[PDB]
Amino acid sequence: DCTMYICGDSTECSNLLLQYGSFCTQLKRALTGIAVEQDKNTQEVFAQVKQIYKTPPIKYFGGFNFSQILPDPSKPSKRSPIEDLLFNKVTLKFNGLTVLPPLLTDEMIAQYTSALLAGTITSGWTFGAGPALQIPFPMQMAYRFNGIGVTQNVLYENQKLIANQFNSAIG
Amino acid sequence: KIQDSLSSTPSALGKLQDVVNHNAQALNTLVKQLSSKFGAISSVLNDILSRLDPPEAEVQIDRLITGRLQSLQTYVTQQLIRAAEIRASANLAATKMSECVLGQSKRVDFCGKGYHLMSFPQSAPHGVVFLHVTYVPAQEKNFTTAPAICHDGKAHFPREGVFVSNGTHWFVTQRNFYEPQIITTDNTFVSGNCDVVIGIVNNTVYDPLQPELD
Amino acid sequence: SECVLGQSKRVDFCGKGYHLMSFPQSAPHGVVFLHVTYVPAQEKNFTTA
Amino acid sequence: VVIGIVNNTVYDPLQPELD
Amino acid sequence: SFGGVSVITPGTNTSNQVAVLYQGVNCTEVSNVFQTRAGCLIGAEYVNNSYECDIPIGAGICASYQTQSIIAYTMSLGAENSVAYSNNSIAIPTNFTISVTTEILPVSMTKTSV
Ligand SMILES: *[C@@H]1O[C@H](CO)[C@@H](O[C@@H]2O[C@H](CO)[C@@H](O)[C@H](O)[C@H]2NC(C)=O)[C@H](O)[C@H]1NC(C)=O
Ligand SMILES: *[C@@H]1O[C@H](CO)[C@@H](O)[C@H](O)[C@H]1NC(C)=O
Ligand SMILES: *[C@@H]1O[C@H](CO)[C@@H](O)[C@H](O)[C@H]1NC(C)=O
Ligand SMILES: *[C@@H]1O[C@H](CO)[C@@H](O)[C@H](O)[C@H]1NC(C)=O
Ligand SMILES: *[C@@H]1O[C@H](CO)[C@@H](O)[C@H](O)[C@H]1NC(C)=O
Ligand SMILES: *[C@@H]1O[C@H](CO)[C@@H](O)[C@H](O)[C@H]1NC(C)=O
Ligand SMILES: *[C@@H]1O[C@H](CO)[C@@H](O)[C@H](O)[C@H]1NC(C)=O
Ligand SMILES: *[C@@H]1O[C@H](CO)[C@@H](O)[C@H](O)[C@H]1NC(C)=O
Ligand SMILES: *[C@@H]1O[C@H](CO)[C@@H](O)[C@H](O)[C@H]1NC(C)=O
Ligand SMILES: *[C@@H]1O[C@H](CO)[C@@H](O)[C@H](O)[C@H]1NC(C)=O
Repeated sequence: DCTMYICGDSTECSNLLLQYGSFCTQLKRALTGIAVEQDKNTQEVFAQVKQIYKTPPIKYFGGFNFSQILPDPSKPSKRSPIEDLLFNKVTLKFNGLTVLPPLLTDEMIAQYTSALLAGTITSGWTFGAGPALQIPFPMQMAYRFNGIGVTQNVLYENQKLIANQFNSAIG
Repeated sequence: KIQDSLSSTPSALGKLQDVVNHNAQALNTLVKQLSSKFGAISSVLNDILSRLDPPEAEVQIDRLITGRLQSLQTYVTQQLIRAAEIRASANLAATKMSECVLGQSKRVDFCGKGYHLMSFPQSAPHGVVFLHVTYVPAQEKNFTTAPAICHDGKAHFPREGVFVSNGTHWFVTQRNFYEPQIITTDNTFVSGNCDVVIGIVNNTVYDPLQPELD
Repeated sequence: SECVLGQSKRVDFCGKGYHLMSFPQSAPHGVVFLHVTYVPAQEKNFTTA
Repeated sequence: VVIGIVNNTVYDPLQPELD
Repeated sequence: SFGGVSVITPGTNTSNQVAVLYQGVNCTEVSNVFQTRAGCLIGAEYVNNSYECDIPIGAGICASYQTQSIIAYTMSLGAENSVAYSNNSIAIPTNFTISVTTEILPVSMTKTSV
């Protein structure tokens, strides 16, 4: 707030400031533009999924353990333990200055993240290109192995070792 | 339907009208800031010179010069910022043109949503409009699947596609379009025994050469 | 878009090694990507023609 | 069903072998 | 106590109704009065049906013209879609559709000199 910051309660100061012109219009316009830009960035980043997908109750995906990345209802906010650690490790009107809140709350961002996770683990890469085709996760892994130039048998013959290594990597 | 989408929605080209509106607003405010006195006795150098003598009018002229210099400096700073932004936008547009019009990009969501097929550029007053022709699956159906087939004590994996079943029968089909084919040696390859694979099923893998060779 | 909603052939855009998949994670002021990738080992020597 | 289809000999390598 | 006031408006094209948002103010110290994390909202009723965000207020709340009055609501991220996962079943597309998405990008400004 130009008045509060520059002058405060001084009416003669406000009268003197009115002589300078339209500096404060530009200032407020730029600040509101920055705010809308941050909001648009958050939206474009976290709202890429079309619909909020769900996860099956049976949390079994052929030995792959996603408990460290999937949301945990055992706490108030539906956030994974990794997300909880990330949030805990990051620490977070005064004479004119104010801080407006974001449009998407932390809970909504977490819901978008959970939807993206469910889609990725339940329908492969298809949910990002059309209807979310339900596909088994070992077959998704075979698809991606073929994608990196490795045949599917290389997976299907080591599935157990691969899943164990993946769990250890998440840990 | 592209033309209908462009006609019904008047705010479809807002991302392109915004830059013109911003330039117009910047010029308008830079023109209007001339009426500002900047603490001087008047905003018109003609009157400032006519009323006062040079000795005492020099301070007022210096005040107005300082004010206008600062205003123009702020204007050019904002102009440089917006120019950097539009330079980034133009770089993105050139990358999109190069990777969508001159060819096909495996990028999943660069040239529009869905599996990209091709693109068509269209001119604009101050930008570019891309018509991204894409490929989107539709009308899907459920099927039973197995990662391999156990035949003659050997495991069979598909060369391209996946094994599918509608009950009492099995077929091979490409993942992006349903086209059931008989499981034969031409569309499958053997690798080791069928005891190590998890979830393997048993089905007849017809040899395409055995009937003719017999 | 590239890593989570698909599989990129870009050799260094979704983490080191051959990229398989990635999982996004929210943050108070950003996003944390967990790039699951493939890395070989035990490079045995062989004679080729 | 295909438009613009033409005719030509498609040899089968199994015939000359006669296995 | 002080704070900026914003005017929620559906546009003079539609109606003259307006709702005022006192940013960050707790209206216990200054027809429907509704308190949100972004401030206090006067002139808009809180509807419990979730809709797409028309006018963003903040903290996950948006406003729009009901059609009749200005309603405030918690924005919906999207419709729930449960995917039937199974380690022995798949979904395969028996069809396809060709679509044409329209995209726009600015390339240049107005060349200016002073
Ligand atoms: C794939 O989809 C297209 C269109 O969605 C189907 O084409 C329709 O076929 C029916 C009956 O054959 C016609 O009555 C419609 O007029 C067709 N649509 C159009 C736009 O021409 C096509 O049959 C589908 N393919 C399969 C295998 O189901
Ligand atoms: C996944 O790992 C966590 C942590 O080690 C463990 O508590 C959980 O039981 C594991 N998942 C399963 C299905 O065992
Ligand atoms: C597959 O079956 C489920 C019910 O188990 C159903 O909801 C779903 O729509 C089916 N898939 C398709 C593509 O119809
Ligand atoms: C499965 O599909 C095949 C397609 O050739 C058909 O011949 C067969 O009758 C179908 N079986 C059932 C049980 O629907
Ligand atoms: C598929 O999942 C079910 C339930 O989790 C399980 O009983 C079954 O053994 C699984 N199939 C295989 C091949 O592991
Ligand atoms: C392959 O040969 C090189 C050169 O003799 C040697 O340094 C390397 O260790 C060999 N590979 C392995 C896996 O030992
Ligand atoms: C190919 O041969 C078929 C029958 O032998 C005939 O009907 C058709 O017209 C021929 N097409 C061409 C291009 O020769
Ligand atoms: C008034 O015009 C605006 C601008 O396009 C539009 O968004 C709104 O729907 C219009 N309202 C009516 C009642 O026509
Ligand atoms: C507003 O004040 C009331 C009464 O002290 C309190 O219960 C409420 O939590 C406050 N809300 C905000 C957003 O400050
Ligand atoms: C929404 O629910 C609250 C809580 O029960 C209630 O006070 C309010 O009147 C409801 N809104 C409408 C439009 O009914």
